[PDB]
Amino acid sequence: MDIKYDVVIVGSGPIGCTYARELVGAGYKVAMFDIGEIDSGLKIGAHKKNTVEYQKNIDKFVNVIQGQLMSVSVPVNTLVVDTLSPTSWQASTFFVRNGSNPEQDPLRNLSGQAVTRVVGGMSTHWTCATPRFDREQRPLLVKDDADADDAEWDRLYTKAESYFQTGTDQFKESIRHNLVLNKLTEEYKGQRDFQQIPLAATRRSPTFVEWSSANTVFDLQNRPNTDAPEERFNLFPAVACERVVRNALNSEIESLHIHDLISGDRFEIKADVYVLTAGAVHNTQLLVNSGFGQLGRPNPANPPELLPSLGSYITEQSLVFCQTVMSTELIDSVKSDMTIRGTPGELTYSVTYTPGASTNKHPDWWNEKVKNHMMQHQEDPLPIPFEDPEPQVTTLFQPSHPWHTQIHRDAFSYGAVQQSIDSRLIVDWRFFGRTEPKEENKLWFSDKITDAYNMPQPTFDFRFPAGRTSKEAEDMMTDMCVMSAKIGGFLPGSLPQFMEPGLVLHLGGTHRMGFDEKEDNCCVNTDSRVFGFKNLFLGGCGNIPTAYGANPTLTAMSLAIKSCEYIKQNFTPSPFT
Amino acid sequence: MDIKYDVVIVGSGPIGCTYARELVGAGYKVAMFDIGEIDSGLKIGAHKKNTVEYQKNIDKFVNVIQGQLMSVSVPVNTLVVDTLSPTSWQASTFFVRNGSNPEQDPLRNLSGQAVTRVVGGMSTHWTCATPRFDREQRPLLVKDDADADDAEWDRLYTKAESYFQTGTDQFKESIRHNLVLNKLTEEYKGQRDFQQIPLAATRRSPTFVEWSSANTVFDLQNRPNTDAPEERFNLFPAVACERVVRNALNSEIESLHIHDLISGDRFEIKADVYVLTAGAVHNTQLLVNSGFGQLGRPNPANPPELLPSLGSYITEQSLVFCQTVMSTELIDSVKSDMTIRGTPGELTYSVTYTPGASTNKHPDWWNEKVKNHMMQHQEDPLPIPFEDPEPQVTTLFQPSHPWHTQIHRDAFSYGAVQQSIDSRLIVDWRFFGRTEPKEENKLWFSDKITDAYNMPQPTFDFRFPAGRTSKEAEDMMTDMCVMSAKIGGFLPGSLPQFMEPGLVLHLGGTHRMGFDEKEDNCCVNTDSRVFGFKNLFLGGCGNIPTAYGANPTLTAMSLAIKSCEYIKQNFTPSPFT
Amino acid sequence: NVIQGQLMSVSVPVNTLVVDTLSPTSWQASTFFVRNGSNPEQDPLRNLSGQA
Amino acid sequence: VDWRFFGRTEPKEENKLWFSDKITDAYNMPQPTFDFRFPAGRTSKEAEDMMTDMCVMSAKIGGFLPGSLPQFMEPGLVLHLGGTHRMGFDEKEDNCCVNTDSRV
Ligand SMILES: *Cc1cc2c(cc1C)nc1c(=O)[nH]c(=O)nc-1n2C[C@H](O)[C@H](O)[C@H](O)COP(=O)(O)OP(=O)(O)OC[C@H]1O[C@@H](n2cnc3c(N)ncnc32)[C@H](O)[C@@H]1O
Ligand SMILES: *Cc1cc2c(cc1C)nc1c(=O)[nH]c(=O)nc-1n2C[C@H](O)[C@H](O)[C@H](O)COP(=O)(O)OP(=O)(O)OC[C@H]1O[C@@H](n2cnc3c(N)ncnc32)[C@H](O)[C@@H]1O
Repeated sequence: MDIKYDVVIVGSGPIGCTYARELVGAGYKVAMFDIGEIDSGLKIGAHKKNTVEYQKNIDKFVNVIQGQLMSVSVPVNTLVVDTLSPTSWQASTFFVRNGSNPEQDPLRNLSGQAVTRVVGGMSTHWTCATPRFDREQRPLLVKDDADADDAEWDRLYTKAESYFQTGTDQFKESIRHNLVLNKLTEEYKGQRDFQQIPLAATRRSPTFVEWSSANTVFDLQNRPNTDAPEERFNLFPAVACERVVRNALNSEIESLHIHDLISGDRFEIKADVYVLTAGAVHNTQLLVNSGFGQLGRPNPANPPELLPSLGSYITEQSLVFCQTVMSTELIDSVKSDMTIRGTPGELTYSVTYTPGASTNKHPDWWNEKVKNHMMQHQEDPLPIPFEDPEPQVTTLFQPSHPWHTQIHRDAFSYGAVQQSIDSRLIVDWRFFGRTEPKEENKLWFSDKITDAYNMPQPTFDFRFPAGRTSKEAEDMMTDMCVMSAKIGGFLPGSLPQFMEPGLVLHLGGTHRMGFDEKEDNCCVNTDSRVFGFKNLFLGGCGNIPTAYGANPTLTAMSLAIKSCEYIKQNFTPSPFT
Repeated sequence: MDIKYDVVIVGSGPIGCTYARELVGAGYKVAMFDIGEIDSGLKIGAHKKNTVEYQKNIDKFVNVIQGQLMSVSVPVNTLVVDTLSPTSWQASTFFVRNGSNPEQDPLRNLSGQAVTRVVGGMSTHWTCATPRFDREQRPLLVKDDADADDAEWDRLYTKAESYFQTGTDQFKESIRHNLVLNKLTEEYKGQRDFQQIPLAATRRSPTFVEWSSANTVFDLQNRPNTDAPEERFNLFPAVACERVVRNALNSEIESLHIHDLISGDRFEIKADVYVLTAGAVHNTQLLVNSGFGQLGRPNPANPPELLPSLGSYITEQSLVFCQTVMSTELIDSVKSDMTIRGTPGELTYSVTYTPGASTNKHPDWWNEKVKNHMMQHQEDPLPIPFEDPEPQVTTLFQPSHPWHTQIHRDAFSYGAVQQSIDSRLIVDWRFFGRTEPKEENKLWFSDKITDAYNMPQPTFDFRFPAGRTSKEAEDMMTDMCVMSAKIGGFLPGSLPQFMEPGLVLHLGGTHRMGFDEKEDNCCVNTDSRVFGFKNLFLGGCGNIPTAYGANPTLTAMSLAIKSCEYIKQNFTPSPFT
Repeated sequence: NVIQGQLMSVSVPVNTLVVDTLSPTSWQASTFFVRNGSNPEQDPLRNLSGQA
Repeated sequence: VDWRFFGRTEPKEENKLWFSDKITDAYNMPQPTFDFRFPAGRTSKEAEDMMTDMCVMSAKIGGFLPGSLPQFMEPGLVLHLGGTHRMGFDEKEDNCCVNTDSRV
């Protein structure tokens, strides 16, 4: 292991991989460190649901997700257990137990917020939804020129869509998808538009979708190698990056202090450029542990020397959720073009349609699928083929409905009573609200309590702001109740509800971007460079300073691409030696 | 891809890897197929709990286990959901839904039986307990010579323990471990012996234990390689092995038919030797798909041509479980040697002991750990150090207590109310009973219903036998209640209970061993060779024909070692040319 | 049910259960205040919670 | 079959029923408050021995019904509260409130 690199990247999630793809491919000698380890098969950092076993039983994948989410801040537990035996040891107080954080006010938390420490970060389990932000959700890249701003965003998004292999066509011939899409299109004719959720994925077969991940962006293989003989890249897993060392003038980073978790050794690693892509919480922790912002409980009478906005203006989306069970009317519509003769299971049972007839309400391919299912499976009471893919429907955020929507299926933990309902009938509804950035909403770090890696313990001070955020969040729940009813009634056990704050994991604004440090209350400029520092960049959702409803990864990636362009103009790659 | 080898092995679990280690090492050209894929990191087939992240947060590992256990047979669901909206499509019958098996009687099932399809099989997540069977639980290898039989078992188990890196010392300096060990030792003085559970694991540091797996046994890297330039081995993941082809005389296997799940291609693989190590359920399924035993619901009027005992005499252990919260008496005993002056948090707080003093209850190393925890963490009300390892205690099966015992901790999902209890206080209790082999207890395969891989669907017909099995099961429950009370009272929410049948996953006897096919109602001989067939061997817990309570893997491995000795004496490795 | 309808708990400590899935528009407490006949004198770990 | 085993609790001065001077109940009376723990020593040992005895004795009749596994009940759910105004021969010597005629 060398002492000296051109570029060091902290974190191997999709944003770290965006920096790696750009900088490795432009000839820089790059090292990337991740506190977590390789565990996605031979494709390093790839999507864990791309195994044949998970494509066959998607519902088991929820356990993979839960297995790699570690709660950020867990308040001291105050549950009374008063049925212990009189011989068991019993507390006299609610003391600090089981990794809980005594700094945490349980009523001002993001209890759902969690982090993932594996190579490839959260992109080894994510849902892969990559919509663009419209103007109202999107940070400015060009001031006082809307057309140049639009064109810069379109350029960046288009490259990012390339890196993720985003597409809107992978579910085009699913009967359920089209059944839902067409009904909502009709119901909202001239009011709202519906389309497929943009998904980072490529269909390989009618029963296999290769979901994208960090690996799609950059394969994380050491270079040079055979396919890439001129490139230079080393990945170091199980390495905790602990701090960047500031020079006395606060104008440059001099090294990156690391702790090898296998060997136990500590090093100082030196590079021309330091990139932090450790996620929205862990970028902030690393910065704070390096003397940026303020350690300990916020004190507005003792302002921090550096980046006073760091860890303020934090945003997290409101999320509402329910599931539905498809209406009788919709289910009967699936077989509207069929002529049915006889009795199921008998010899003279016949299901037929006339292909191409003008009276047919469905296309030939749909009718063929339905006829074959009904004919080959006469014991089954539903017209939807067993292997029909799930719906993947959205109407994107607009000013008259300012929430993102997903009307679809992902991995779900059904209760035994719910497993009673045929899976083909079930549709998930998830509406995501935007949250106004407010100075009082903070992520801070204890000066006494430490986490499992002996770093200052993250603590939230968060409430959904009064005013627009709150009114919109409740209007959003109503909208889901109204819209979902057009498809079917709620599934018992999955009734309309707000999710635990932060369970969405779309945390933003912890190290937010803007044009001017003071005027825009921010930490990085539009090249993602830390103000004042020549050689320190941050990537990820923590850069996004706006109120957004849509899934933010694609936007973070777009910013990271722009960041790499600055880097490419301002730093010279070492010569191949 | 070659289609010709000396030895082909179906399954990459620890039993498949026992054959690979032996036969690759003896110079055979070996191929191994697994229907599952590589996903344990760069160490192929290794234990998934070996990451730093799981060493720090062990309770999250329960999710990893659940994500790779697929239920074998789920009966048709009859739960009534009668609060759907009137508009939702609603069933008139409890029709076949959601992969359920209409052949399965819900009251004669092993509902908790599940399989894992991943490289390394279940040894990627297992608890690593590897006790030997005493005579009463163990199949005979030598008839009418108890001493020779003991000597042969000792030789085999010794080699098996070396392969797994079994030890009884990895937890010797845990305070919690010794606290429990010494108390049970005292309480049962003269009546029962206690020791550490024998574990397949190597301690690397005070906070890291490297758990063994299939990888420990055999590293599963393609050979030849730098480290083994004269060996020959190829692993082929995502390949469903479907049938072995019998010759007309039923004396030899002629090929293995396989299905590549990625490409969709089918091949006939040729070998001199065919080894089936697909697990107790799937070995049986592959054999039945190949014309052994009987397909469909058992029909005694229509005897199977081959291996009529295949799928009969199946055994599964009864399992009782509770948790306890350590007694005040035991907790106070942890600090019995301490002198405490003043009160915690203050300046004059002192905790001291006298090293080597003859009136001390505890060794110096224990007193020093207690002393330092209490002095450095004066806010904490317990004398047990935060990183103190868990107990790993057993009293092994004996005639006067015919069940295996584990008094320990492994992966567990605590309810929010239980998370209220400090984890240092909690001990898990699991006692495993032996189940008599009975002809009527059967694993059979449907001739109409198929599973997720289009293979005949497994169906159980099982009840715990009346008589000794049942009486001993209830006596075991009582023994757990009596013995756990000596350590502490039950933890609310983990009260003494039988676990769902088969959730233990120690299924045996599906393709059982004996001396004589007819007289011993069995499928393989003591070399694990299928009767009548020169070149077909079965490995795994399915071979074990006895009633056993101890964890069976180490025993199955020992049988596979003996099987390899036969193969090495009867088959010649091809010339490495 | 007859029994439960005429058993009134003697001393119920202040409730500290966290409900954090209220809608943002709903009135939300800042503290665990004295609510619903709870007794702030009561140490929840030194109670007879079942006494009625 | 239901199994209920009831243990005896040593009377200890520190175990108290008292009444708030500020909080009031539904009848506007001083709010009762407990300060109670099962005493260490004999009470606690017997309680746990009692649990074990129920596990051993019940097994002779049948195994446990799932959902009604052996458990201690919430303290006081039993409603056999005693000693709040206790009898004895001598007020000071026997730490008591009424005599053997139940007279205060
Ligand atoms: C979990 C989740 C997330 C998710 C989702 C569904 C689930 C269940 N669905 C999404 C969706 O459909 N659309 C979308 O845009 N995002 C979705 N997500 C969130 C998404 O996965 C994240 O936004 C994205 O992965 C963030 O990428 P980024 O690269 O910034 O961060 P990361 O993936 O968390 O990776 C961070 C890496 O850093 C390592 N780390 C952390 N601390 C350190 C230190 N100190 N030293 C070295 N490395 C560190 C972590 O191990 C991690 O690998
Ligand atoms: C899950 C589990 C298991 C377990 C345990 C705790 C848990 C939660 N604790 C144990 C303990 O402490 N002590 C012990 O002895 N065992 C414990 N176990 C059970 C143990 O893991 C199993 O007994 C053991 O792994 C069995 O090994 P074996 O090699 O015989 O079988 P396997 O691990 O199931 O691997 C089978 C492989 O075969 C592949 N397969 C299945 N079907 C096919 C087909 N048709 N074609 C090709 N390959 C096939 C599977 O994918 C699997 O990988």
